[PDB]
Amino acid sequence: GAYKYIQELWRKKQSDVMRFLLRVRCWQYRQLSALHRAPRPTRPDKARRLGYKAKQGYVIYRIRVRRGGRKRPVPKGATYGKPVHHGVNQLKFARSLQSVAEERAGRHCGALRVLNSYWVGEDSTYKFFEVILIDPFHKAIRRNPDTQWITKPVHKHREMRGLTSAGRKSRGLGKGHKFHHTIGGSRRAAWRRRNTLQLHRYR
Amino acid sequence: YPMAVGLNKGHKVTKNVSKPRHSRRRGRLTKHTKFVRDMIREVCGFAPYERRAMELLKVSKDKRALKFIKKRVGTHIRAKRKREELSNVLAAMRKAA
Amino acid sequence: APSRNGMVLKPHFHKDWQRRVATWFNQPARKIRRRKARQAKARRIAPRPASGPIRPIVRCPTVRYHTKVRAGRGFSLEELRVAGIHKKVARTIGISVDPRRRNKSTESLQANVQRLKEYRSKLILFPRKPSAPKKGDSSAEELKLATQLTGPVMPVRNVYKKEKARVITEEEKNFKAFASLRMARANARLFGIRAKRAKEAAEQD
Amino acid sequence: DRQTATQLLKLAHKYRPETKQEKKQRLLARAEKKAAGKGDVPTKRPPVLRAGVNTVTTLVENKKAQLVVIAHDVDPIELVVFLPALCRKMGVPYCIIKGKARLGRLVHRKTCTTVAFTQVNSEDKGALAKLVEAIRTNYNDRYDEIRRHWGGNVLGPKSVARIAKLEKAKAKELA
RNA sequence: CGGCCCCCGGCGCGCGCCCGGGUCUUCCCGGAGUCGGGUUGCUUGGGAAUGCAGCCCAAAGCGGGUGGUAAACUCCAUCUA
RNA sequence: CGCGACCUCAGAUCAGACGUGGCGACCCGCUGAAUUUAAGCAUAUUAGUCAGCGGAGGAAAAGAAACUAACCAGGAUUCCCUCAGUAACGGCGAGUGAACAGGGAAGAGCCCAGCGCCGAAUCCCCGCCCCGCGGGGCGCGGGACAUGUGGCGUACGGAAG
Ligand SMILES: [Mg+2]
Ligand SMILES: [Mg+2]
Ligand SMILES: [Mg+2]
Ligand SMILES: [Mg+2]
Ligand SMILES: [Mg+2]
Ligand SMILES: [Mg+2]
Ligand SMILES: [Mg+2]
Ligand SMILES: [Mg+2]
Ligand SMILES: [Mg+2]
Ligand SMILES: [Mg+2]
Ligand SMILES: [Mg+2]
Ligand SMILES: [Mg+2]
Ligand SMILES: [Mg+2]
Ligand SMILES: [Mg+2]
Ligand SMILES: [Mg+2]
Ligand SMILES: [Mg+2]
Ligand SMILES: [Mg+2]
Ligand SMILES: [Mg+2]
Ligand SMILES: [Mg+2]
Ligand SMILES: [Mg+2]
Repeated sequence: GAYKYIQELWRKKQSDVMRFLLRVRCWQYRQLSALHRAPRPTRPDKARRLGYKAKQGYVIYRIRVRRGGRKRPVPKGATYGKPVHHGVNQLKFARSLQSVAEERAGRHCGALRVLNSYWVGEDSTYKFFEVILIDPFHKAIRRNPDTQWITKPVHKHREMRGLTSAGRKSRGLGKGHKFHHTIGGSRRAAWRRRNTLQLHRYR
Repeated sequence: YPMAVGLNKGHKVTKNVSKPRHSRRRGRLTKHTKFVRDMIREVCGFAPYERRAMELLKVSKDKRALKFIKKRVGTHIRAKRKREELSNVLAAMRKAA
Repeated sequence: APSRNGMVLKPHFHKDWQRRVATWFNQPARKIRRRKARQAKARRIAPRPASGPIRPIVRCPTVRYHTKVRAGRGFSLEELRVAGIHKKVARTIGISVDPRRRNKSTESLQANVQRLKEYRSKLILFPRKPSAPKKGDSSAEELKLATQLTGPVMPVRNVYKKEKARVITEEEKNFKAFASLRMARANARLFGIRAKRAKEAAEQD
Repeated sequence: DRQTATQLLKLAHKYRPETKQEKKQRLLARAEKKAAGKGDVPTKRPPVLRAGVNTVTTLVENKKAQLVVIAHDVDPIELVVFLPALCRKMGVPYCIIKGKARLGRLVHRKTCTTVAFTQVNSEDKGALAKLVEAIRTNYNDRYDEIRRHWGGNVLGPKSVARIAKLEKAKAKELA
């Protein structure tokens, strides 16, 4: 009854009723730490449509990342190579900051499983996300077999292999003529199948 | 007389026009969500670019308002629909005596 | 480096191809593996036929292969509804179901419907309890076989429309000349511009 | 205010939803009575309120709600902000109350956030009408007045005392 | 080919669950700093920018994306992020 | 002044449970040159590789279209032969370079947030009893989670009453 109203109020996030609450929450979260346990989701509709259910074993981490592109870590801005690569100031890091937040949350807590994550704040520098974490060894998650897929050990650390929503969106895989660079599996699998010099017994 | 190219191009087969699939029912009228949106617009208010585009469409120039909406949102057809929406909101609210 | 009159060669060997050389030394190995896979399926799984579900008559999308025909994927839900059975009931009967395949032609519609009627006629099913719904006795000594090969119906059916014996006729032989194709090509190239000039002739009074 | 809130809680205390103990008690009792005595309709209509924002929004959209009680202390305010305007546009009276814990303790839960009076008893319609008249006097009839007024914008008391001291100095200069 | 010991599968006595198909009427019908636009880097065969990412601007609901040459008008096909 | 409820929280050698590290031929995510070629060298090629870092399984990834096509249309993902050294990219130099068709192995499809209806009919834990071999569950009595939303019915191939 309510979540469509919550969604439509969150959509136009530039209006005066929302931007006050957004500025107050950005101040409140900027004065907090970097990675800490929010006891309940601040966006219930978005958390529930990403996969949160109000039961024992689902944990929200509020996490803060720093905006901007990456600087190449070479000393004194020297690359020692051809003029293709002197751009120390500008590389823009093909994974999104949401994926960085998922990596940091799951790597701080490898005992949990990163399901998804969602934006909750920005000012100019600190981008704020909330990451939902499944506890694979709680009994309410090891039962209820619509959830038992994440208990299986092939889903350990989805956030660093690129299996979450922001992970897949950073990999850039989809059906179409816009994705011939990664035709199947991954771009390295496509490179493997397209530069494997295939030979046979009979030629 | 049938042939390959021209106006009646291809082999002549009979049509099978039926009711379309449910996937066409995606962004339709939907009076319930219309009630939701039409409530929540006057619950919240308007964006700042909308609030100055209503002024530019009221007094200054419709072409300048369309150019400002074309600059602030993506494309020309988006600018057309946003201009028509703001003009409908303007004529429906601020013209009722 | 080049030489006498020979073809300009650009081989793609500048990349380190020596690491990724996949030579099929296990090609009879994969052949024996896949033989044993199919035979183990036909033994252990069911007395269902090999290549289990029935495939549709399907025309290939091109200007090149559309004269030919193909075993498709599934039976295109409107076709299955005209045949008159439920979706997963059809999937357990053995009907391959694709919910994406549309229907444009009543010809191909009725072709797949008659193919469904033929498959339902050829169907002999065995329920669990011996109360016999929708079967009879041991028909044809339990059908004398329990495994079919290379499709149930051999779904190609290359049609042979012959239309051989006819006499050369009246002025159609003096009417169907070469100029029809060039007239149709010029009409297709100059369709809309003539409509624009007709609109301008109606506009300029 | 607390007088009308006390009247509201005195009305809402006897429409309390059942807990697990008396729920299981009523289930076992009614099951044994319909097993032994074989009663067809032992209960005509159970009067009980509704809780939860998903339930209350549905009830005000379908006009089943007679009265809406809206809690104050919800930490995401976005969960609640649409409900006063929605009850105003659907004509259902709503009262904003302070303290969601006091509303949870009439539903046997920590937070309740919303309470919808939909069905009333025979000897309670007059008291409900007496409450709804004051609630429509306070909230519903003044909605065009509340929507224009801005809140907050109060400086710190040290700065207010500084501005007042400068204002008294300016008045001493002008007089 | 033969005998013994050990392990796994599918028949047949109890405990727990058990309503689908067609006609007619009414009602519902969707994932947001997300798509998209500008700009900047890397990558691609992808060229008036294939994909990913930084910053800014940032939606619609007969909507949105795709239709391989940018842009406007119009028609049609397909899909529903 | 005190008591109580909710919410943000902290502590413990609290009861129970979980991640660290190794191997790394195969796979996934990031990052990343230069020797070499261009008979010279900056774009380019070497290469989206070597090296580095992070993850898991016997496979991994992908996977049920915001697809291909443009005609008598097909229809999840992967793999092989073709397409093809072609379309295209490139000091249009050196060189780089796919895809849809089509034929084959495999064939399996599905679920959730929303929409409402069901008196939260849902789930975790504690204690005694019905009991089994080599070990753990259907019921009984109370402490929690959950109305800021459990579970059933439902998924765009329409669904519900
Ligand atoms: Mg909790
Ligand atoms: Mg996957
Ligand atoms: Mg040879
Ligand atoms: Mg549409
Ligand atoms: Mg020589
Ligand atoms: Mg080399
Ligand atoms: Mg559009
Ligand atoms: Mg369009
Ligand atoms: Mg076009
Ligand atoms: Mg074009
Ligand atoms: Mg490890
Ligand atoms: Mg040299
Ligand atoms: Mg040199
Ligand atoms: Mg390169
Ligand atoms: Mg390496
Ligand atoms: Mg292992
Ligand atoms: Mg789908
Ligand atoms: Mg060739
Ligand atoms: Mg060349
Ligand atoms: Mg290359």
